[PDB]
Amino acid sequence: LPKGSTTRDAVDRTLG
Amino acid sequence: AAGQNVTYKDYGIKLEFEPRVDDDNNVSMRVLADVSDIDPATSVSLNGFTVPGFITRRSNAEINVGDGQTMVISGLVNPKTAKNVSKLPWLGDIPILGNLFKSTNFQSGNTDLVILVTPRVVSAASLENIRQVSQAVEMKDEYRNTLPKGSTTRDAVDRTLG
Amino acid sequence: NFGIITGVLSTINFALSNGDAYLIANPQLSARSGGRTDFLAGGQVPILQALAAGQNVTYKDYGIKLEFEPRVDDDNNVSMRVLADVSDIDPATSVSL
Amino acid sequence: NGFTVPGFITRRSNAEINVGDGQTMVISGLVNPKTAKNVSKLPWLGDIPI
Amino acid sequence: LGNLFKSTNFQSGNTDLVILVTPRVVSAASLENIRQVSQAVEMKDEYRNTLPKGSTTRDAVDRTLG
Amino acid sequence: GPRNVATIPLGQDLTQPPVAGTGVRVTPPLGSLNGAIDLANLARPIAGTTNFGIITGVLSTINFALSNGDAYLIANPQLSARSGGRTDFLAGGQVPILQAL
Amino acid sequence: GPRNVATIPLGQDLTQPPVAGTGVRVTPPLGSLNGAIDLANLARPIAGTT
Repeated sequence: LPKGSTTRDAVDRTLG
Repeated sequence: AAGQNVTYKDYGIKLEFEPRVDDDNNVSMRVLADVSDIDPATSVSLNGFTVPGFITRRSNAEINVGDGQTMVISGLVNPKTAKNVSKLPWLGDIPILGNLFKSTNFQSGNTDLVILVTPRVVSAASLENIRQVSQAVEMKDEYRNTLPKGSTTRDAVDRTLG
Repeated sequence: NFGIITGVLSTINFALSNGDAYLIANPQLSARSGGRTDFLAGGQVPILQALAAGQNVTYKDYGIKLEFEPRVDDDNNVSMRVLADVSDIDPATSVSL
Repeated sequence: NGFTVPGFITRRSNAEINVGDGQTMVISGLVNPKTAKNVSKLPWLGDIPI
Repeated sequence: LGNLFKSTNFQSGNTDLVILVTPRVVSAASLENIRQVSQAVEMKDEYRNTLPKGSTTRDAVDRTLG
Repeated sequence: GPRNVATIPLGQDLTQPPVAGTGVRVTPPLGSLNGAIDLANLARPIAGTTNFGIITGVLSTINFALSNGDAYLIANPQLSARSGGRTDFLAGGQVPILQAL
Repeated sequence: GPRNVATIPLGQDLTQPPVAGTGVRVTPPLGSLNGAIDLANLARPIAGTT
């Protein structure tokens, strides 16, 4: 995913 | 059987609440929260009796907490992505120029959702009730100010919330 | 034979709409302790509702509806169950059969 | 088909009460104002006064 | 200038709702009952004043709420 | 471009004059432009390559409606009954309804 | 504007006179104006715009 994508930020919030 | 009766289905915002209170104002409760809307994408036509589909967010939880505490009962993060490519065997891999011999389909999205509740032991003089009462007063005043001074509908508004 | 034939089309939109709606309902009832009072201010519409098959005709209430079941103590504390319903006919979700 | 089925406008009250001899009691009342407004306009010309 | 090559669809709204009740132990002489009784008197007077003096419907109105 | 040639259909008499034929020629399908670009009357060896323009207009309707409505009613029924008894009263009508199991 | 040219339909006799043809020409669809603006009788190279 692109660095600035909003979908990338959602992925980073999973599997905490 | 068969292959008539007519039934009605609720939709929108729905709440059910069954509390129980202790001597320390601990609250044991079951709460149902449902938010649903009519979805045109999944609605069928039958003959002329259109049957709708729905988009729903539902939570039915049994919990217990202290007085005035906020508890989350449901949450969700859901990213999804799909990509499909069709290309010519060798020309489709040429940098930049290969887009003349290749077609791409891309989809991406995410959904975020939080559902949280807060119980409180109150009276009629409690702050939670007073704020809602004052909200109704402002609603009545806002209605009154959009009507002409001599209107008969304005006089009816003045007779409410006595 | 080598060539191309293609073109584009377009549509212009400048729509703009606003909407407001207000309503207040103020029904009032009276009942005795241990009794019950029901109130309806509205109408009735016919509905087809029969056992099995795929006939009977039933009527459905709509409008403003109140039900009240009070109970009173020696200090004039009131324990009650109250039902309040405000409903209107919606043309958007009506079917034709 | 040809069997017209009518609709109704109804005002109904079913109450259990008790009072003294010759007293007048109100068992139901209602005040109900309603208003709705819808506007369609062109983007900029629709806001010119008058 | 990009609005010549782009189309936008926008929707927004809000709904507000409050439901509240007030119980009171009353009699037939209580203020809550008296106000509704006086409201009915004004309703009858308003009906009477929209009719012609010699109308037969006016005489029927005068015979109600005795 | 395509070629325009004279041809004689199979099964035709050998004395009839020839008709208009062609070499390899493509009439491409227009997906969303179907019906917008004319292909029946288009000379194939294309003379005139561009068409740029616009055709549009607006319509309107005038409204000056205005209505009012009032309605009054009083019903004053009176009954008599003995203590412990019951009395029913109806002043109206009856309409037929289809209601079967 | 579009071009007006003479053309001979395929399969026609070679002695018949030619008919009226065109170059690239667009007849756009009218969404809500359909039936209000006449397109059948409109000269394409547009003379008279308003």
